Amino acid sequence: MSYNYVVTAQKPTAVNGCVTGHFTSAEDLNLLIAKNTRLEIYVVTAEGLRPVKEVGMYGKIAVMELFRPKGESKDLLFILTAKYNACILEYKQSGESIDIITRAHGNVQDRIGRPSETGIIGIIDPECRMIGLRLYDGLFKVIPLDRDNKELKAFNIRLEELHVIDVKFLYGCQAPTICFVYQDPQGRHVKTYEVSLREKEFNKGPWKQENVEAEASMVIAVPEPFGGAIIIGQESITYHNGDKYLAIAPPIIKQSTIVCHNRVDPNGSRYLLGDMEGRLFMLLLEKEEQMDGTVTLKDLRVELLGETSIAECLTYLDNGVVFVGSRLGDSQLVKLNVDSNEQGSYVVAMETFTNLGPIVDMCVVDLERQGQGQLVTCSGAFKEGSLRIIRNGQKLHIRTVPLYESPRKICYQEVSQCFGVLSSRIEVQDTSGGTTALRPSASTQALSSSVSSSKLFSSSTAPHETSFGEEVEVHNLLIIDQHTFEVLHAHQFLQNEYALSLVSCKLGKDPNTYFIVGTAMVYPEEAEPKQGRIVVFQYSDGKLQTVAEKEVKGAVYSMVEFNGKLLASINSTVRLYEWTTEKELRTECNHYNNIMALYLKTKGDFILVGDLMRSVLLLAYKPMEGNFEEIARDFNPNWMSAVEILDDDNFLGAENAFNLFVCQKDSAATTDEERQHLQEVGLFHLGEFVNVFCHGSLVMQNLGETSTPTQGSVLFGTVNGMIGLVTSLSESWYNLLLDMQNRLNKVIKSVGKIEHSFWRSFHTERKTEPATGFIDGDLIESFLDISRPKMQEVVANLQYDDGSGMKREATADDLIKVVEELTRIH
Amino acid sequence: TESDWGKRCVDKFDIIGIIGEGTYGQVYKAKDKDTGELVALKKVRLDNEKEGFPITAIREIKILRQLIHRSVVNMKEIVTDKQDALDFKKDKGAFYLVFEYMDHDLMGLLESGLVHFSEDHIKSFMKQLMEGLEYCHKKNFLHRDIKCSNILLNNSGQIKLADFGLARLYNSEESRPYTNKVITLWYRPPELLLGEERYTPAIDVWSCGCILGELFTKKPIFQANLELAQLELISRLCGSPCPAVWPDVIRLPYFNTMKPKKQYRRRLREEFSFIPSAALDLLDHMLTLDPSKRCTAEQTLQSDFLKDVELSKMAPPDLPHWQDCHELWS
Amino acid sequence: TKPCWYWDKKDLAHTPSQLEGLDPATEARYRREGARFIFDVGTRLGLHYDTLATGIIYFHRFYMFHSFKQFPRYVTGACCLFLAGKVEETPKKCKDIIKTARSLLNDVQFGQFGDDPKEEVMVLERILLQTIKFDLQVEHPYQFLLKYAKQLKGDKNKIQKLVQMAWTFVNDSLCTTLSLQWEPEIIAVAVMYLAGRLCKFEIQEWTSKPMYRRWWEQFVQDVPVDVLEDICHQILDLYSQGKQQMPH
Repeated sequence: MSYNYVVTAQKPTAVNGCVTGHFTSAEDLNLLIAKNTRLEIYVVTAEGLRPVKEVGMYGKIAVMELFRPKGESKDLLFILTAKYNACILEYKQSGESIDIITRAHGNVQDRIGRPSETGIIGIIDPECRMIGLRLYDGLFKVIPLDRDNKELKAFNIRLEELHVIDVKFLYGCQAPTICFVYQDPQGRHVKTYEVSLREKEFNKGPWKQENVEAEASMVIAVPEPFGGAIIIGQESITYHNGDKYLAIAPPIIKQSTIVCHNRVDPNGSRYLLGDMEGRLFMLLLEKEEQMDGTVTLKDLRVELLGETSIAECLTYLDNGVVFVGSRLGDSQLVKLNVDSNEQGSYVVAMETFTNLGPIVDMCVVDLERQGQGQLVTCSGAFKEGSLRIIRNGQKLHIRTVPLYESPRKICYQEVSQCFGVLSSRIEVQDTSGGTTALRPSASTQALSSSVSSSKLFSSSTAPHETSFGEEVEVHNLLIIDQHTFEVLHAHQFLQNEYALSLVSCKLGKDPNTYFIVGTAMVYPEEAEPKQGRIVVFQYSDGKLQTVAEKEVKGAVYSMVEFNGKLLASINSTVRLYEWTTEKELRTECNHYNNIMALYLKTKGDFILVGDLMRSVLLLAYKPMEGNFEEIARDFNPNWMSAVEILDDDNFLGAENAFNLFVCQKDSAATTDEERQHLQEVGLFHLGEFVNVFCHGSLVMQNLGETSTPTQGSVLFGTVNGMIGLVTSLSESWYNLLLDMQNRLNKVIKSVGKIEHSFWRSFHTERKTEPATGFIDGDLIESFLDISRPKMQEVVANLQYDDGSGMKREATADDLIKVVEELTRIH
Repeated sequence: TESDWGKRCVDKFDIIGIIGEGTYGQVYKAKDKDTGELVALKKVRLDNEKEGFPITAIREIKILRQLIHRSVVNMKEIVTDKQDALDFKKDKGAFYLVFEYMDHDLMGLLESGLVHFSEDHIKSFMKQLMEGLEYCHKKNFLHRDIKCSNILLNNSGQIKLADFGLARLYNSEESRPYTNKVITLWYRPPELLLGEERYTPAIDVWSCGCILGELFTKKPIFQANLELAQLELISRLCGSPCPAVWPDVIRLPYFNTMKPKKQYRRRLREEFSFIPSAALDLLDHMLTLDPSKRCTAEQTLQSDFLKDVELSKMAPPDLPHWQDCHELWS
Repeated sequence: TKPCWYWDKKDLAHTPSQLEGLDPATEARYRREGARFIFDVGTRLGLHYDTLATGIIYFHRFYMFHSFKQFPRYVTGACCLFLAGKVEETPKKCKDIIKTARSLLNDVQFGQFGDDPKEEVMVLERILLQTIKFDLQVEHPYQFLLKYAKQLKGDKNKIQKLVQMAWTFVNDSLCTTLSLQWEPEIIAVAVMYLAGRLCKFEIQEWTSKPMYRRWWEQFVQDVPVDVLEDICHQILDLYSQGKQQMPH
């Protein structure tokens, strides 16, 4: 068996959702921000936001909504986790003591159902009569909000429309009514139903179906003065309400897909709209009052306000202040002005909240020679792309290098006092036949520049027609100085060539240190790339020289230096190249038993291969024979996102389901079959998507640092910006910390009453297993935050083992010391 | 000649790697040195010498040289390790069963989460599986181990049934005592949970119905670790075993012993309301408690869902590709 | 695709055994003894008639490729029965076959099994499988005797007498090389033909074509009387050589 420990070094920073309301008091204006597993509660001021409370939940926050049922003084909070843990929460404050109350809770998972393409949707009736949930295709789940439903019991209503895009409860209806866009073979349509709690079924809806734009994305329930709904698409915005129909199709929005919406005026007069290019619009409802005394919708107008970060959620607060919640870049507070500035913009940034964004890649480097180590991450996407340099100093200090294009891979080259960074920028097919970039960025702002002139694929004869307005990616290798972080050089790769892998190393007997890049020729027609390059660059005297190029028949997904040789994975193949005295790559040996060799790692003559669907394989280079040997494979199938070697026997993997697992050689030489089977001894639901594992630590090492019980250090970066740490334990230390977890879980009160053991259980759509071989260090480190009565309750009847004394009782002061040392690894 | 099996050496294949761990040996991917064809080699280890050549392999050699069907895996030949020269007693070299290499297995594709099935994809998949099963059943052979892992799939959309290690002949006229515990619990029929021991080819049909539902849900339908727990889950959806729906249930050994918590009513049509009507009717008939009322393989092929499916159009599933490695930023 | 398992009578003059100096009479005796050893061992163990026949067919085929002087017959027989049990799903443990083989064989005969009987048998399984070219599925005259008899309608008592007498001749033909000369379908017809002659029955009357005097042609196409007479002659030769007489 294997024993490991996992802690958070940086909590998730990306904003997954945000709502406003009156949650902490019926009087205050609240802003609740949801980061993965984290809920942040703020109070709105005239200066900005006053933080008041933050809680963690044992689940990914999928739904977050505020509502106030009749009889309540203030808003209540509904949250549903991605594992279908539902709960209703209340804020309660007694002087200085703030706590969160679980009013109702339960798990709403169905035994039989197909998870929907557009994900979990949760909405609440305007009269707060019921909670609507769209969890599975063809089913609509209703949790009625009666006071007796403390277990959140619910029923399903058969829904004929299997493929639903979005749904909202409508305002101004005699009965609870849902309006939703759905897709069938005839296109997309908008349709309404009435929801009857008494009959527990749908009844005919207030207005008929209308056919809508093929890419109708979002539904807006317009408030009582207007009523009805607005439908946002790629090209058009339409309003629907019985006999009334409007459509505005301004050319302004066709340029970029609109992803978020918010209501500015409670009466529905004004809405905010944001798009993937960071543009912020105002949607205006022009009123016309008739002599009847009725109010109708006369027309719709869209007005461009300015530019924000690419926002997952918008929420207007008060006055001119808007909170911009960003998942791909830094979040913001911005002020909307009535008068535009001299550039024509109505938007001026107030504050910027650090978001480590998607961490696509990262490396640890001793820039200042401190023996400490700093973490340089490839963070963000598109305009929010950045390099973030992170050091420990009690908070983490983070420096941001704006790139305005997507960073893909990073690798440090000490000889050149610089970093190599792969990046891609979006250009659009223009009337010249070529393409034009939407904005300047790192690859166009380099001091010196170069473009590949390779003739390898120049023969072509394969047609790829271009239509004006289509997007394409342009990939580059950036040379970036380690002190100024100034782009010294940008090399642009071939048209339709993607840069997938990057290493900096010396090869063979060649004393020169090279940047080596593996690429793939990506054409829309192809399912899997069938052409690619391995390119050897030398950065010398401010310019990048092409030293050699090797053509391959696939995508070079991963490369890693192997004892003076170059180890590269091309599609299914894993290949080892030698670097000749003629400065060309020469193939030594191949291994082909893969589906897609996405990831590679090396220790000694051993290789860890990560596959798209076949989990991880352990290869070995046989120098006596000049070839590879298969040592052991993990035959449990998993979809890999990243891998890492912990030691000669233990191997770490990350799943696309937000799970971690550890494989080990079965170390039983009885049969060859036992050795060739990698046994999954560690299983752990992380809750984050791991892109990059990286050996190293951020802690200061003066070497006077006490030797911690934990041995080894692997950092990992995630899509939501979370940075974590994996380290190993002895059997003695694992048992102590595991037994302590079971005690802590009985003592600590969970938000939503979610069982901790459930949360960390390995989870795919198909299976659920109890966690094994992993200590939730974030749980262990919470021992220091529980009250003294609880601490002593935890240590009761707790014994140590395999120590200086075989049996030794623990005190609350003893464990406080142990955990405090465990907090010093990050 | 092509028929003189057991003599050709495994030297004739370049071994690529081990695709899986089997029952009587490890399964290896390999390339034929002469033709270039990719094969899968099932290694047979007789070195144990407990009972010699494993019967599981004998069944697969005996049966798969009889069965010829596009939806039934074909054994190409049997090859051997370099045999010790004229000293058969010391010779402990193994034998390898040569099969056509198939790109994927359904379990691998489903477990990885890298396959999406449309209705038309499910039609092409089910029609091939039922045709393969009908061929086998028409030849009076039982598979007895139908699982997603035993359904191999090429990217073209061709399906083939594979593990015939537990397959045996069925005699209608004469009931024969068989092995009660044959199919894996998740795909095991209710009759065998109660221990019929004299089972019909309908056991294989129930398994294929479980697959039909799993293709629509992407999650296995009846997942339990204990035989009684399985009966409960099946009972909740298909209804509790009772004499009205299964007149002969009272003779089954464990009927009184193994009882569900309640006498649940059948809810299959309600819980699978999202499944198309043509398919839902097939599921109701395939997942019928009474094996004598459970539909046949032929009857599934003469169903509204599958009868008009044309195998010229195989409809490949939406399978693993290159952008599946990259995660979408928006 | 599939191998040829049928030889001509003339070809039996050139088996490995014959060419190592064994005369035709001796090989015939060694085959009867081995077949009957297989029959008796498996009968004591309670084995189905198909299981006995399959082992006997393996045995007969084996010694078309090997010599009786280099492969002791009783070891081969035990090995064939051991494999036959697994092929026909009537498995037995090798130790039980040895136990029964010891009960039925004298001390000299059991000396063939050497110092470790089980090992001598289990080791041979490899050569047996390669020799029979891994073609394990075998059909026997029994199923055709019954398939064809069911299509006869008439006096139940006369037809059952026909079947049992024919069934006995099938059991007796397992000691001969007829298994190596003629497909089982033909054997089943020949034994029906023989029993009819002995019981003075006219089988055509029981067929759907009562005026089709060559009644067997509807069961087995392209079989001349020449063949059925050759087979009948060979079966009755066994009875005449011994002291046993036709069952009647």
